[PDB]
Amino acid sequence: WVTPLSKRQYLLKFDNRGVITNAVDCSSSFFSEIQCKTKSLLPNTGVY
Amino acid sequence: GYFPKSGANFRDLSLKGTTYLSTLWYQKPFLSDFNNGIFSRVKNTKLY
Amino acid sequence: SEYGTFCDNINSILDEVNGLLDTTQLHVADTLMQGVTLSSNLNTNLHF
Amino acid sequence: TGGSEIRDLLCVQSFNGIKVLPPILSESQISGYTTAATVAAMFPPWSAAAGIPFSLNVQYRINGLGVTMDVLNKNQKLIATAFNNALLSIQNGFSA
Amino acid sequence: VGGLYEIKIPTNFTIVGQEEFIQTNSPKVTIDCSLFVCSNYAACHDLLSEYGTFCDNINSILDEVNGLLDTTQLHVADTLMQGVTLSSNLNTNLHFDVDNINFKSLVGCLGPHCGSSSRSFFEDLLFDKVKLSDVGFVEAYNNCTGGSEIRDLLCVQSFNGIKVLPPILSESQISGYTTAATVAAMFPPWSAAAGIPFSLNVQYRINGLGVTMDVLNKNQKLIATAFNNALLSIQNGFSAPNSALAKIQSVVNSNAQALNSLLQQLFNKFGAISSSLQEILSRLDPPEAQVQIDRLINGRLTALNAYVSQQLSDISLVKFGAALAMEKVNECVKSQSPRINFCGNGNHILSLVQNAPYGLLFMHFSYKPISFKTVLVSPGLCISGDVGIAPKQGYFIKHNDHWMFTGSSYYYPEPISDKNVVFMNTCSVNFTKAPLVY
Amino acid sequence: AQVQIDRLINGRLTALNAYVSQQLSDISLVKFGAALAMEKVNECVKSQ
Amino acid sequence: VYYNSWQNLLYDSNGNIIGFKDFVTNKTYNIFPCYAGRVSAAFHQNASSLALLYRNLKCSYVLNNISLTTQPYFDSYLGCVFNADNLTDYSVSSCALRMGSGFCVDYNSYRFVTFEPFNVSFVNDSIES
Ligand SMILES: *[C@@H]1O[C@H](CO)[C@@H](O[C@@H]2O[C@H](CO)[C@@H](O[C@@H]3O[C@H](CO)[C@@H](O)[C@H](O)[C@@H]3O)[C@H](O)[C@H]2NC(C)=O)[C@H](O)[C@H]1NC(C)=O
Ligand SMILES: *[C@@H]1O[C@H](CO)[C@@H](O[C@@H]2O[C@H](CO)[C@@H](O)[C@H](O)[C@H]2NC(C)=O)[C@H](O)[C@H]1NC(C)=O
Ligand SMILES: *[C@@H]1O[C@H](CO)[C@@H](O[C@@H]2O[C@H](CO)[C@@H](O)[C@H](O)[C@H]2NC(C)=O)[C@H](O)[C@H]1NC(C)=O
Ligand SMILES: *[C@@H]1O[C@H](CO)[C@@H](O)[C@H](O)[C@H]1NC(C)=O
Ligand SMILES: *[C@@H]1O[C@H](CO)[C@@H](O)[C@H](O)[C@H]1NC(C)=O
Ligand SMILES: *[C@@H]1O[C@H](CO)[C@@H](O)[C@H](O)[C@H]1NC(C)=O
Ligand SMILES: *[C@@H]1O[C@H](CO)[C@@H](O)[C@H](O)[C@H]1NC(C)=O
Repeated sequence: WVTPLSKRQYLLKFDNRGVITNAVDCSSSFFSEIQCKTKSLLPNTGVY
Repeated sequence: GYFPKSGANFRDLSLKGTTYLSTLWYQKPFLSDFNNGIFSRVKNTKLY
Repeated sequence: SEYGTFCDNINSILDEVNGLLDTTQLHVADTLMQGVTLSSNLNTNLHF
Repeated sequence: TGGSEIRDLLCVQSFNGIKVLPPILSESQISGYTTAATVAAMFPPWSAAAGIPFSLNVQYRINGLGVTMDVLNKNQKLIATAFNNALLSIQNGFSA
Repeated sequence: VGGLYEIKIPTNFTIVGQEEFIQTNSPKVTIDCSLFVCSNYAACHDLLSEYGTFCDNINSILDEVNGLLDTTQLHVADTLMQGVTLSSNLNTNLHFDVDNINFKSLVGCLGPHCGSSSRSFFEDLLFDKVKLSDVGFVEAYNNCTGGSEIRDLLCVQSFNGIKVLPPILSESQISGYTTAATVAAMFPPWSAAAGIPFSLNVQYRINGLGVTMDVLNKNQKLIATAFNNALLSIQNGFSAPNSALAKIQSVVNSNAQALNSLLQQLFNKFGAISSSLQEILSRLDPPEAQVQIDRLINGRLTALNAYVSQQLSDISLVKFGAALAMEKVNECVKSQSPRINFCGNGNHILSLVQNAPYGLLFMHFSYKPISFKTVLVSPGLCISGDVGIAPKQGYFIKHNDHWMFTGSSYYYPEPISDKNVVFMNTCSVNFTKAPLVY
Repeated sequence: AQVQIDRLINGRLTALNAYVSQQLSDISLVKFGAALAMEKVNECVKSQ
Repeated sequence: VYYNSWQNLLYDSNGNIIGFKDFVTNKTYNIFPCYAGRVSAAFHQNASSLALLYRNLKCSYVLNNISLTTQPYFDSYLGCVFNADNLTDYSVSSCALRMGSGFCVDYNSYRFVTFEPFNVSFVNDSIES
């Protein structure tokens, strides 16, 4: 399986042992934008 | 960084033959533009 | 983007201000409705 | 987005990221609450008028200023007419 | 129908308690502008000195703001202590309940022999749910040189010149003042309770709502038990998602958020090659390092001016809140002003005050109807020689085919008399005719 | 273009901070006005 | 335990270095900032010296790691106090040099004393009927 790379901004989450457990492509979707704005994988309940 | 676009597609570019080679296998869309780069997900085919 | 948190601060202060207005409008409406008891027979098309 | 030839400044402000949002309660809801608070003085249980008829509340309030009860309960029609004339004077005074 | 209207009059009642936190204070933030803008770097302190008074202006505004908070805290404490007279025989280790009403949880240690233990059980229960009170900040900063592997943001803020100072009066002193103001209603001379026993003051306040004294002075045990049950319900209510406790935590959270945003301003580049003075001064010589450092100085000084302008705006709201809290101490706790919804919602009986992190917590007690009777009432009667009578805090009712009075807040038919009547030399129209009365 | 755009960014961010500081000041007066209006509803309309 | 074979530096969310592994010895260290802070100096116009408060610092830390001085010192609730007599048992009803938490500096030398601006009025009457 092959997909193109490009220069993009990601949110990255590192666990307590330094493994990347999750990531978010900030411009990929509206929910991805809320996640990057709040720097969290599960944003608080609210209107953004 | 150089990351995939989330929600874009991977293409499965692997080809398996037995005896004959198709001349279409050595043209677009298989022969592909590199641009900035590529991300690959590769199945390790564990034979016995 | 190299000015970082400046736009985040502007958005955060305006969201606080607008939340103060919303909370104030609720407290005014609560003050108007406090203790109001009406008859279910009341119909302002005939009683005025 | 109506396609009009009119160049409203509110549209130009909104396209430059400046926009006024509506309040969480509409002015129609608030006018419902002020209507309810007003009729709460008209009819029993008179919950906004100290638990008595509005005309008696008006009469007792005027009496509290140092006006004898005798002229108030004798002139009740004149007092009610003065009251609703004052209300009409406020409404008409918005046209000035 | 005829001269009478249908009204629901209460036939039974209880006392309900409602909490109200009012903010009267805020964390005293102090900034060292020189340490915040330039850290330890001499090449930056040189350039910052060519900006002249900007750090002097930032320090002067924050010193004025913090002086306004200090003056406000003194005026609140003065308001709590105003007029309070206590017996020197009073000992809260033995004297904690009167007339079947229990105040043990609202009263701390009284007098200096017990030290800083003057916080009440109620105030203890309220303070234990808020980490960053005044003593909370003092302990957090005490731990910054403890060598702990825990990287507290309060330590990082303080090392960047952002620190919260303690208030001029400790919360333990304020808790002593709220304790003294509470016991001033409990025992003679009753200096906070109009000079009469607390239970009689409660009884007269309920009677003032239109409840006959005859039910009150026979139900005195039921009223006292309703009162202390309401107080227990207020205490238990802090274990739930309480709106007063939420408001108190929001004071700490909004402060911690503002300080955190001000610290994050150090890491912005403001269009310079880096946000670190260490990196600039290890990459460039003075002629170009000056150009980069000057961008950081303008960015950081702009962030301080923005934070100062927000702080001035917020402390205006803190002064407004403290002025309201002093007005409630005067007109709800120390006395009962004739203002309907001022001391909380509904039929307000009486109010009490306890200390709280950055404010005061008021308990408002209200007369709450439990059940109702629909009855036919007359707002007035025309009697004898067309003399008019109107009821005081009540209604005229037909009972047993006889005209009788009842209080408006509790259904209890009692005989009509000059004690419960307003006379008029002429009866109004639509007063019910009753020639047989008096 | 960076040197010019950075002057526009500083001008526009300075204008937003000024407008924010004015808005906070005005909303303090709106809260004061609403507190007075609730006091008049309670002490003039619902009671005397 | 978190350093893999290609990794030697530990970073925080802001991009400060907060730890490292030494390339030669493979030993691992956390990095902490050196202490920084102000001195709260109380001054009276009738005095020849300052009373100094090192907020939240114990006097052993001030003397060992910041500076030695000839002045007398003690550990108050607020931190190490220099050139003032510990008199928190004493109390004053007015104070020009307010330090916080009901503590005041007073000047005759300097004294460190409690600030108690308000009193209850006391009467010796019986509480009981
Ligand atoms: C009227 O005067 C009497 C006598 O001075 C007062 O009675 C006393 O009231 C207290 C409650 O405030 C009673 O305390 C109770 O003691 C029992 C243990 O005996 C305990 O289980 C209860 O929880 C409560 O603490 C006290 O016993 C009682 N003393 C007497 C001799 O009756 C009364 O409070 C005064 N006021 C009124 C409105 O009656
Ligand atoms: C420090 O750690 C490095 C990395 O593990 C050690 O270097 C490796 O040592 C093993 C065993 O001798 C070799 O098989 C590897 O080829 C070495 N190199 C690498 C890049 O892995 C090194 O010996 C350690 N030194 C000390 C003093 O502890
Ligand atoms: C500062 O002075 C105060 C007041 O004299 C000291 O506090 C007393 O200390 C003794 C011994 O621990 C206790 O028995 C007293 O009960 C304390 N009184 C109070 C009001 O707390 C304090 O220990 C002194 N501190 C230093 C470092 O000198
Ligand atoms: C009033 O209500 C309480 C609680 O429901 C009840 O215990 C009491 O018996 C009631 N009294 C009357 C007179 O209804
Ligand atoms: C301060 O440090 C001590 C010892 O590590 C610890 O017991 C205490 O809970 C800490 N308090 C705070 C607020 O960090
Ligand atoms: C307060 O009480 C103490 C102890 O009796 C006394 O020393 C002090 O002078 C009093 N101050 C005031 C203002 O009453
Ligand atoms: C109360 O104080 C006064 C004045 O010192 C004194 O005359 C009186 O005897 C005292 N009474 C008691 C019970 O201490």
